[PDB]
Amino acid sequence: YSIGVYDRITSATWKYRNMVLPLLTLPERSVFVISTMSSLGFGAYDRYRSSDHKAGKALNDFVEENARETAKRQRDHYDYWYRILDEQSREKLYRTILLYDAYKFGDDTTSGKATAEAKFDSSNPAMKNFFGPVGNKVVHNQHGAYATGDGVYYMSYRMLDKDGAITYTHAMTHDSDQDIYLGGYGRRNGLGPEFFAKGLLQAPDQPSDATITINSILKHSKSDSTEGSRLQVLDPTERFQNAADLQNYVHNMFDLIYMMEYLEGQSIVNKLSVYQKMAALRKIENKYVKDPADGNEVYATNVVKELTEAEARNLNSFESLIDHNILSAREYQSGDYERNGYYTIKLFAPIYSALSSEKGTPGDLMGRRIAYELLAAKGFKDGMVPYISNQYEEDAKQQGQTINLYGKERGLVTDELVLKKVFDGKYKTWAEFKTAMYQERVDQFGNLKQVTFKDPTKPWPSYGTKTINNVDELQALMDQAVLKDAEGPRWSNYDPEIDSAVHKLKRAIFKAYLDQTNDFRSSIFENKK
Amino acid sequence: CCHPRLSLHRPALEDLLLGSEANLTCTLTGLRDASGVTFTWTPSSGKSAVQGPPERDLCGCYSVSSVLPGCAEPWNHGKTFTCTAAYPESKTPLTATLSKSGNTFRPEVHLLPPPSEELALNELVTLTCLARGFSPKDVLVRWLQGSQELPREKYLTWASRQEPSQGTTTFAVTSILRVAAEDWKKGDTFSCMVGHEALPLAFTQKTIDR
Amino acid sequence: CHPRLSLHRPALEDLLLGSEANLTCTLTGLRDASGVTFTWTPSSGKSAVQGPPERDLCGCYSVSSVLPGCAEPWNHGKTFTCTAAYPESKTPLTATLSKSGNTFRPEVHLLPPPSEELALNELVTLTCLARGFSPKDVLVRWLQGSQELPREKYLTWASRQEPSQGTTTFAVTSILRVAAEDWKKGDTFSCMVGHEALPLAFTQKTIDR
Repeated sequence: YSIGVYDRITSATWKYRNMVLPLLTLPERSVFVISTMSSLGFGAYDRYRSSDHKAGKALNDFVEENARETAKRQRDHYDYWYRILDEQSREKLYRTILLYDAYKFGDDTTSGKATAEAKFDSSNPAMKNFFGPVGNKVVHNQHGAYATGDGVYYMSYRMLDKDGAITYTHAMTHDSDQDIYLGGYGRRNGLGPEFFAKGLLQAPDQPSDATITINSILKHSKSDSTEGSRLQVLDPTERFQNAADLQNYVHNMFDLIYMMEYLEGQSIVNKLSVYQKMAALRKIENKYVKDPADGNEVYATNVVKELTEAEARNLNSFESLIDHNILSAREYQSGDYERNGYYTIKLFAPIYSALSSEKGTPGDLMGRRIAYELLAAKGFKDGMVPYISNQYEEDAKQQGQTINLYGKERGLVTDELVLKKVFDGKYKTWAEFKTAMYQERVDQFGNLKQVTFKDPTKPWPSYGTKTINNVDELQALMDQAVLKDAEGPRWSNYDPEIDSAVHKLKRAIFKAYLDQTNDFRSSIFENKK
Repeated sequence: CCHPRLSLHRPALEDLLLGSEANLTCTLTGLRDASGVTFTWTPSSGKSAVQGPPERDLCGCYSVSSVLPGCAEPWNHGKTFTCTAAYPESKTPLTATLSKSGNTFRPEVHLLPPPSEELALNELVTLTCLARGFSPKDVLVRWLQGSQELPREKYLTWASRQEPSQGTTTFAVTSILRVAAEDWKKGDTFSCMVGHEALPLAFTQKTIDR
Repeated sequence: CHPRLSLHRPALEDLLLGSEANLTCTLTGLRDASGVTFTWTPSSGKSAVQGPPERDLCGCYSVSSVLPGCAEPWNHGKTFTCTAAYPESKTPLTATLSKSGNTFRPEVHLLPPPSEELALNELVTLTCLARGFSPKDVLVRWLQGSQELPREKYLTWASRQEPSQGTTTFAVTSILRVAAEDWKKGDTFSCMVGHEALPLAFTQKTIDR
């Protein structure tokens, strides 16, 4: 329980306990120790010395303040994760795992973060007096960060920079997702370690990122220019006080997302030609491939393909979009996806698809989407943990559905079992669940909607407001924007991104609604809407 | 540079009735190949469409466009355009509204003697006669005051911008003309007009100066 | 791909009326990795925020930024040779907004001509053609009381060339047909021309008759 360093390194079952004697003898302040709840980071001052920061008062000032800020950010992150978990597994968020820095020290002549890996004979005081005495030969490749399971190592992302915490949350999720973030049960048999991290359970890479994430670390006030295109949570420790607050936040966010997606879908089937509908949409399916780890081929990988013309003409019904498993091509590539890949779902790119594997594992692109939707229906306990944490594995084995894992008979948690257990009487097929969510959202925004929506959707000369008051004007704007993308659809650059007008309108509406209230609390304007 | 797509095409009916060469090539972009691509027209009066002459635009090689660049009897009907010289890779549909004569307008020349405080000599007079007469941008709009064609430098098909007027509004192209003092005393004023796409010429000549 | 320079020509009149000065410099010619790095070699301490890049429809993505934040230099404008680092080439590329004073006096042309020829019984026309160019921006601006309308929505014709031999002159024609009732209603009746050097925005008459 102690946050004190000596009570951590001194304590038994520590990977590098001997790190106390070099630390007590360090001649000068050449190493920093960020000892927060559940982490014991060790860094060198020479890691941040460059041309901009010179050895002396400047380096000591840049490191001390940035280390204090990083400690505060990690403390806020674990405060959030402690407030969320309420299944008495929070008492296990006291493990200690070191966060060694790169060992790539930089002289005052180096322009940026130098890439000279030290060889353990380096004259740099940190290597000679501490990091070298506590030997820990690390692979030290030039770029990337990896979590060995018992620790975390930063090779490129500096631990003190603001981009250090966005990698810190990813590495921690890989390091402790088997008995910490989940209810206590291990990862799902099909999902890999990269599934529970980049797409879900990670802070967003950038504030203006249009991705479905939870800003649990970075606390950025409205003073910064980042307020433009915030598209995320203002304060993590303020917004999230318990699991109910997270469920409500995700519920409101997905309410707005479902409203926008239903508007775009109504724009698709009504005002769009056939040839334009071909390129505007794609079809997602699940392909089963043999994996080297396990002999069984029950695992499914998501594959995105161009839908045929025969399927395009049959997409007239909005319900059909969900049934024919079609997804928008604005942000999702046309190539086949892979398992355990750095794939995240975009915030404004609709996925009307409810594709579910009747086999054990959904995939990656479809897995994260449904999991976030389940978080809207039910909170992190129940909801998301059954979908991604195989806690219903034993039930599967008792009913049937066995799988040969490493030569032993084990339970195979299928999506059908997850659906029949989480929502036993409410739904029977994932398509029904998606349709019921859309219908609830429709009955919602048909009556109660805030008229205070301020979306410019225009060029550099400042445009003050559009003041949409009822969903009909917003649907008309969405129709006009979709028509515009179909016209002149060069798609020249590999990523159109912000250029497409449809994305501009969605981002504007999202930012307007986020700035209207303090945060995502409720998206329903209780009048004759 | 970055896509698979085109740009807006300027339908070519200007060459068909206002020029000796009846070219029928509406401007198209993103086509970098030989002119063997099929041409599709909603309504065809008689003769098959003829693709326009190769030119390089936006670092794009030999770009195809769509001709019947001289079917004058069929052109008189005014049936739409919506040029679609689609490439095999590109979507087949083409669409620029240009069917039966729409929003036709008459020329409104505005030429009057102008005071020249800065030009006491009177050798050169800067007069910008008022224009109109063409609702359709893709037309061989030319000015021919008198029975003799005016200055090669001053004679061309200048582009025009639609101007904010009561009721119907028609684009006008400025026609400033520089002539010698003897020509001014000649009384050979130059008429200024704009011609609609549906009409073969659609040019009206009426001007009075000094 | 290949770098290109386009004269943005930011309205001078809008900048004077506007609380915040409006100025922009952009370079076109980027065909490389999605990540883009842009920096300005010369900084006068004025705001230089960069807006999202806008495609030219031939691919070749090109970045942009603002040069706002200048209110003290009403007539003493800064240099216009932007140089921002890009992913395709580390060396900066010169951007020119062609900043030249070109000081000159502007006189417009108003004529009551052929009443029968220009009247449809209820048709009225006003003649104010812009003459005299000093800066790189010219507008056919018209004064319409205190009414405010979006600049982007309005569409107007560009500059014209009206230069006497041995002299440099520019033309803009501050003309857009509107009701002539205001002229006889006692309301302000002066066409507005935007010139930083001499933006009188009213008819000028020579002493000679």
